[PDB]
Amino acid sequence: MQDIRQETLNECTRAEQSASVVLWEIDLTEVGGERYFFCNEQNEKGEPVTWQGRQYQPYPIQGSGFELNGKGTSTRPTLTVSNLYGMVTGMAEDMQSLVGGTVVRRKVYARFLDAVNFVNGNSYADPEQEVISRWRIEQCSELSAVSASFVLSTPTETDGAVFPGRIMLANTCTWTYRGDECGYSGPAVADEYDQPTSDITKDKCSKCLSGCKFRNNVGNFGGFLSINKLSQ
Amino acid sequence: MQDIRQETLNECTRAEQSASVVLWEIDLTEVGGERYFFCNEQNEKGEPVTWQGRQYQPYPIQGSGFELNGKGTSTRPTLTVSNLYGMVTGMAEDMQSLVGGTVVRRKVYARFLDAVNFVNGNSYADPEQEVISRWRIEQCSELSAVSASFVLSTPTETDGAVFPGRIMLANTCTWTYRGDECGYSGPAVADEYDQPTSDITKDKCSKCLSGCKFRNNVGNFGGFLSINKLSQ
Amino acid sequence: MQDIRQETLNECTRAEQSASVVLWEIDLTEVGGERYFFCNEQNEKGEPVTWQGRQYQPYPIQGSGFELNGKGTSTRPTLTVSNLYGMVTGMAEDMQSLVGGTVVRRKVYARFLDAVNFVNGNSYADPEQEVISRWRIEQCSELSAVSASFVLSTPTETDGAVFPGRIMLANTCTWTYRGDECGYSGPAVADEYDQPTSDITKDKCSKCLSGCKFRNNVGNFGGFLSINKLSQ
Amino acid sequence: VFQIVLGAAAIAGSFFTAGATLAAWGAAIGAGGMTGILFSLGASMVLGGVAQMLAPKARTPRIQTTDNGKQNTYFSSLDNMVAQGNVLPVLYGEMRVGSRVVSQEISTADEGDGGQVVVIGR
Amino acid sequence: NGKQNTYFSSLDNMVAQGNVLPVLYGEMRVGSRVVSQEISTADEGDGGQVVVIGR
Amino acid sequence: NYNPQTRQYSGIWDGTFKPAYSNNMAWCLWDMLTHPRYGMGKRLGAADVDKWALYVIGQYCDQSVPDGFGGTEPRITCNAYLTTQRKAWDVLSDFCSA
Amino acid sequence: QIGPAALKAVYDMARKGARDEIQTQMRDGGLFS
Amino acid sequence: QIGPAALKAVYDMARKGARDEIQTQMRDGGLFS
Amino acid sequence: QIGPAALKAVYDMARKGARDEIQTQMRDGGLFS
Amino acid sequence: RHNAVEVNWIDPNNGWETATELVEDTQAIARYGRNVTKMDAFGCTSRGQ
Amino acid sequence: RHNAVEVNWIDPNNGWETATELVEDTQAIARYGRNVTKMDAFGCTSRGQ
Amino acid sequence: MGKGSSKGHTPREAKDNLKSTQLLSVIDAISEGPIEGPVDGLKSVLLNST
Ligand code: SF4
Ligand code: SF4
Ligand code: SF4
Repeated sequence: MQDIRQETLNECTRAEQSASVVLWEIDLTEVGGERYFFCNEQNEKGEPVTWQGRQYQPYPIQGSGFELNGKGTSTRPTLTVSNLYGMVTGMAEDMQSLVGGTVVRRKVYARFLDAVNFVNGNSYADPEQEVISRWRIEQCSELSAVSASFVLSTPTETDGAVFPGRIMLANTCTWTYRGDECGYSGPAVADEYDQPTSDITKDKCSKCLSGCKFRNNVGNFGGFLSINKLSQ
Repeated sequence: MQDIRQETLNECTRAEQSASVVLWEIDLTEVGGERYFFCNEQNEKGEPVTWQGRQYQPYPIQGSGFELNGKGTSTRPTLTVSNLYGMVTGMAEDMQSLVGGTVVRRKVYARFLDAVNFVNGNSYADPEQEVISRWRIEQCSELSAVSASFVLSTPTETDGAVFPGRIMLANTCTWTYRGDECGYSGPAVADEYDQPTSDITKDKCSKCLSGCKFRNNVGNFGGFLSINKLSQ
Repeated sequence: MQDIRQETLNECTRAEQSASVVLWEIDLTEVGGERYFFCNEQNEKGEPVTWQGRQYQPYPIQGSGFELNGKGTSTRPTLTVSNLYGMVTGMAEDMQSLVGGTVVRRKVYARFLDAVNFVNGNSYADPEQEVISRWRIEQCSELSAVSASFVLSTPTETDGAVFPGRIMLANTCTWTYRGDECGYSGPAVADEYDQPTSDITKDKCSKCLSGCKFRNNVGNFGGFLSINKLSQ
Repeated sequence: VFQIVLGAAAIAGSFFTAGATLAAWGAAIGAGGMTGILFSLGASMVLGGVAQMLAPKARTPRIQTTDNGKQNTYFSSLDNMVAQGNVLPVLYGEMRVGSRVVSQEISTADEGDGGQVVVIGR
Repeated sequence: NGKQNTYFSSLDNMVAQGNVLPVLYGEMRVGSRVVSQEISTADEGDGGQVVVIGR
Repeated sequence: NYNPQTRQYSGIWDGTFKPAYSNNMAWCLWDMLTHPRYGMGKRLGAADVDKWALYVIGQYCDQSVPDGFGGTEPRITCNAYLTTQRKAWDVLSDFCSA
Repeated sequence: QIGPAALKAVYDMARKGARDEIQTQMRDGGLFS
Repeated sequence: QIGPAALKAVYDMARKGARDEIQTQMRDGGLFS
Repeated sequence: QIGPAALKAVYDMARKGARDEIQTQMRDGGLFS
Repeated sequence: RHNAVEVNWIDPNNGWETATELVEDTQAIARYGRNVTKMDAFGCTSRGQ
Repeated sequence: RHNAVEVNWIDPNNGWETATELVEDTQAIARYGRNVTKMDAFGCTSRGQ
Repeated sequence: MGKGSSKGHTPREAKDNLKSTQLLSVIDAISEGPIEGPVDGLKSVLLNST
């Protein structure tokens, strides 16, 4: 079972229950953007819905295809949002179509919402009553002058990955420059075409043996400089 | 052409014909059950339909998907029956969901039915006018509080079979204990765990070499006691 | 862009334009038949539509599925035609179901049609305003007492072809008799059963070594008369 | 009243679905006595070829680059294959066959086969 | 073992029965489809007039 | 009533098989279908396969046709050596396509 | 149109469409289904 | 009936039919989907 | 809704659903269609 | 409508190896292009079969 | 409902080669025919596993 | 030379000067159930290709 509080379980079994609001958060901070908060509805005072002290702005947003199935294909939900006034378009041209971001969905009973939402207040207000799910944006499936649809995926989604991944090559380093395995921390030496440079913003290894020799890092070279003759 | 009597052929070409009754029989004797005879209708006297002297009890039953096609996938008919009053349920919990039983379907013109079925009798009653088809139960596809659907298949259905099937193994006998190729008829010796027993109901072979030696049947051992070292 | 005349491009952008007439031609000359010309409509004088001086006889005909897509499967249009009065039937029994023939489709604005089609004449008549597309008949998909549907395909359609195609065989010639590679031009010698004949209409090669020897063409034999022993 | 029985001109464009006009059937959505959408199997059964509807078109083994260009079949073998977890072959008439080696031992031959007299050196 | 083959080269002398005739498009080092391969006894003397067997 | 060496039938069959070596592919298929040890005899079993259809099929396969070299030859014949384990449908389809 | 009868027709049409699409994808480009 | 919901229902029915046909073709004869 | 026009729409929606299901099965778990 | 077939039988004379026999119908090759296939004759060990 | 299984493990005793272990259930073979499968045990190098 | 069993036994050539003799004992498994047997006899056993 999910680890959710006893109040939500008590509310779930009631015959007459409050409305279940769904609050959405789009997190593009790991892809160079900001965090946006949305809810399909305003409150009774015509204001963005306040949950746990955070304001979720009114915007037409609706998700579907949420399920937990282990057998078969990994579940790919979808999220449809309003593209009137071209707001999502603005995000698509600034965040590489939002691809790689995070989507956080919270299910909250309206009875536990913050007291500021309601005119008469909320006696049973409880900021710890929520059900949280996290997904990732895989593809902006449709973007038009009206709406925008995003495909979501589980963060694991072992789709394009292979195992083992490290490939045995000659004349080319598979390490990441100035990474842990490369283990280089020296000054700027040259660019990716081996041309010497003292510019730190233009310093990149050519990944060839000459590029490694430029840094005196041949010991940590990621290639195997004999296999090209034994493979004949 | 099917080998069917001339009376049925004569009836098939008439402009105004009688109702074509379909009588069903479920045979679970091979799987440890009984034989149940069903018909979708009663007769004009409100009694189970009497065909060839046998009473087929009224019960909502309907088959579909019956066809004779050689090319492509083997035909899998379906049979829907009433699960009101939990009768089929009782069969599912006693016969491993009826899997492996036989379903016999007879098409009979109502004009050839036994005279007991009609108030004024039947002058053209003929017990030899029927078209018979046998199928096998493959899966109880749905069982609910209302109905129950069974998948049928041809008795041959070369689906999970392989050829040749006998496998070459060491340290294991592929024969059937006290079967034809095993050829053992001695007294109780041991169980499948090689522990000696004089109990005939607990006498089973471990299928290893020691189990065969317990019965002095090493000559008829179904394994090949050298192939483990040649396969290296 | 397609190479279409400026008049058609001028007509395409007009708000109120003339009707677009599609004219069809069936060319069975390469498969041993004749050429038929069809239009879905007559003209205002109750006569077959005359385009470029050629009459296109009225007949219910309609094409669908015409598109230009490079990715995926090659496009396969369909052409539905009337089979009332058993006309297409007559072609199916004479031209091997019309298979292998050509279908030519012309799109012409009705304003450019020949002046004979209209009572008041056509001042803008222009026989050079047409859009032409060629396809091949692949299969008469359906033929009934009402209609007939044909599958069309692009003339390239690399479906059943292989590359390279020439196959290395012994005891069999892969060349075409009296073809370019066979290079034989002598008189009648024998038939496909090696029996000698002076009949030119019964002169065929058995494609065996004896058939080649009958014509003293062993130098041009298309087989390889040693490979049968090295493949053991 | 009717049985529609859809063919091929109907599915390839709705040009002849309205040819029969599907009026009384659609108004009656069908019936419990009779079924619509029959979908005649004419062109579907013939896609692979007419000879496919009369014979099952026996298969052939995958082409392996291990052999240079040699062609193998599914019904013969001239090799002494490994005989562990491999099924015992079936032979149906004539044929020159390999085998599944069950035992293979190399030892020293013992002079003398049968009878009484044995001579070692001559 | 770990060798990678392509669809556009071959350095082998493959069997040439029921195996089609390859096509070479520019340069490349190639194998072949052996048509005939026989081992016999070489006959001394190549051309001209004078032949000497033992020296 | 079948003599495999001469490939001739005496008269009406009536059933009642006999253990003689034969190259008839109809009865090779019959053995493949109804053998309890290695075939499909445990499943399926006899009386589920039409033996008369296979009888007529074997009669058809035993007919003599031109050899192509000068003599005559039985129409269709066995001499397969099945070693690999394939699905029963595969073997049945190869038998029914031969 | 009564739903119970129309649903079976829609299901059968869907089966036919799926078979047609599968047979189409076994062509040259396609997806080989 | 209203077009939107009918089209959605037809789409889900078509998906179910396609899945059933795919699982059917993986049987013996079939097409192996 | 007239049947003749609706049948083509149902068939084409079935084709689209079959294509979508096929592309879905080519994913990791799926069925590889 | 195939007009050229490569049948793979097994020869018992040269050696028990796969021999390919090419069957053609040159009349139909002048009408329906040239549709070639490969096929495996299941029990064949005679060129005629 | 499978009753016979051939598990391919790797023996470290004979030699590091693929050994096949046949698991059966003769009671179920008397009820649901005989349904046989093959399966590879991933990390298995012990007959018991 | 029999059905169900056979013996063959082409004799061994006599040795000249003592010496041991390596022996190759193999057992080959072919077909299932009662098979007819060799086509001819000991001429139907090929050791390498002879
Ligand atoms: S080549 Fe040398 S310096 Fe460049 S990334 Fe690899 S290890 Fe680092
Ligand atoms: S091991 Fe011996 S006794 Fe046991 S089943 Fe096999 S043959 Fe019979
Ligand atoms: S065998 Fe000789 S004559 Fe006959 S087609 Fe071939 S090359 Fe021409």
